[PDB]
Amino acid sequence: SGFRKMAFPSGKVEGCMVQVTCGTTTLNGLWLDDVVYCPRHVICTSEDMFNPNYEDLLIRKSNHNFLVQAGNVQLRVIGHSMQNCVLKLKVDTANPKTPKYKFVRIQPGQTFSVLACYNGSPSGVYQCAMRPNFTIKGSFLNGSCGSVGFNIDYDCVSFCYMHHMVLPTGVHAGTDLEGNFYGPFVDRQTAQAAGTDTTITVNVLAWLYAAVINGDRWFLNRFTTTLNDFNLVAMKYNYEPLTQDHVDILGPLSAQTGIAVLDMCASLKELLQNGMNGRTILGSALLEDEFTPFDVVRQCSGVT
Amino acid sequence: SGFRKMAFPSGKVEGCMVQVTCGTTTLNGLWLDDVVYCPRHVICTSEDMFNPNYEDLLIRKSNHNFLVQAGNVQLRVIGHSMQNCVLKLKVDTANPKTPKYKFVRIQPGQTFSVLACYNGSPSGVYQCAMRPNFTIKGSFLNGSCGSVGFNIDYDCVSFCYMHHMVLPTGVHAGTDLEGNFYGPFVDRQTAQAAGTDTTITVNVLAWLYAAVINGDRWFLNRFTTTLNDFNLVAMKYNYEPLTQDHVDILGPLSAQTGIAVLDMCASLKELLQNGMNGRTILGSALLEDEFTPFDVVRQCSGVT
Repeated sequence: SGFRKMAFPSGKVEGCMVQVTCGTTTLNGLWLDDVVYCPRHVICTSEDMFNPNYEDLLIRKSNHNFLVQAGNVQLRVIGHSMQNCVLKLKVDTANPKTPKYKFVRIQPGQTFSVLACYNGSPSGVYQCAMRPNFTIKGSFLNGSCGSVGFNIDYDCVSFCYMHHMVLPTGVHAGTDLEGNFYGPFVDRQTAQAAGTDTTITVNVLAWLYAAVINGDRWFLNRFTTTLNDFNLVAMKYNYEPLTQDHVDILGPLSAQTGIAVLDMCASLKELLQNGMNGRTILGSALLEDEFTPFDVVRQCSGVT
Repeated sequence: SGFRKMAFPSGKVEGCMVQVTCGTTTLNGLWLDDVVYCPRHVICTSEDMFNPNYEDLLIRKSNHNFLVQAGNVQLRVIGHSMQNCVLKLKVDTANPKTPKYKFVRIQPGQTFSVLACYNGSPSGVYQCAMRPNFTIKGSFLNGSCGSVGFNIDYDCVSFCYMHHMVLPTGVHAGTDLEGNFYGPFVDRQTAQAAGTDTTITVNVLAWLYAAVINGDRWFLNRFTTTLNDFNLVAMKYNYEPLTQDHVDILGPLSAQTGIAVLDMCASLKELLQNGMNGRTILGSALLEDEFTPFDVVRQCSGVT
């Protein structure tokens, strides 16, 4: 019973967070095997961030200029490289706590847990979605850079996100663990705009199915709709177009509730055109889009 | 920047979750030092749960009837006792992962993180408040009993909650780690009602201060109010009365924003009487009350 925005257990990732310090700048790094991953702008000052030539800045650095600290164990650096927007510091000590892990580049609309950190130490954990416009709505302060987002599948930690920048807009931008930014963003303090965000339609439908599973049915209607007629309504409300793949992905939920996807879409149509009329769905007065169909299945079936 | 409902890092608690199995029933237990804590109704069948005589049921059990499994390490039971509504199973192996920990009984309105589990394995983590009526709005399935709620202060895990029951109402009830229920609830499948819930007024004000810190100011007004006149409005809207202790607790936030508490209370008065008029505050269309003044300070200052 009940439905909550739920993060993955963060233990496996806590054992991997280290404090990285080049010069005056200190941010978080991710220590896996004998390599430490961190934002490359750790080698920058606030003055350099206006327009840094990263190659020229890194060439002034040597292994001994990088101070990695895992709690109390000071790691020794024996190699350094720049992969895209991340630094790869080779160290002498392999992390004894290295989990089974993968690096993955998620797609917009997918979710992941963020372990927010400061000075290599964990502060908290929260779930978030990669927005269609490749931003995330997180909670990051100065020095939280290097905090990572991840999913856990049984035994394996799939790292998918590393935090780099807070935009003037207040939204957050970052890279995969290969250092390739999500979205058009760059790691410098220049004027950067995110672009039009849209609502993740497939996730809203998943969350409506979640609401039915938990007893909230007041939005279920007799009407139905066509995938092409719904998308005419969605586009009006800046909802991402619903594809047939999305419909197929909702199949498991449609079967568990005996509600056809297109019947659920018709209910959403009504909600978009007329609103909630003061009611709530799963304790929310807005349509929630940070739950994937898999997030709903996971939480509604007790995946371990 | 940004404000999220944030759970504590759950690593320290993951290392403590074990699978407890008496007879057919299996639920989660908490393994600290050489003792395992779990709901006493693990010794019950669904038939016994109607009206169990727990003393008589436990007296039919011996140490060898309790199957504790920590991942793959099967612990040997060498003692068993009933403290209030929890069982204390003495085992031969001390948990090598036992953190510095305390048991605490929280007060209504305080928050804590829940590590939801199934079969002794962690599923996810989420933050929640002890409602004024001593329920919690969580996410629990069959077998999630024994999942625990906790806070972390620097090095110490303060365990404050263990999940026992899902009420017919859909809300969740549980005990402290001494086995004393929060609220009037009992561990049997009888008719139980939670009683009138109210909104945690001090938390809403904290969250309004959070909104100011993050750029949302559209609700700040010129008016002020009296503590006694505000509570006349609060009582009408089933908001808990605001005491002077609450005002003092908000002092740190009032200082960081230059907004007097009673000026913030006047803004809330307006929000309660006129609503949000379609606007949002920190991405929510309802007034949020699961953030304590300390939760806001923690997340707005990057506590590690």
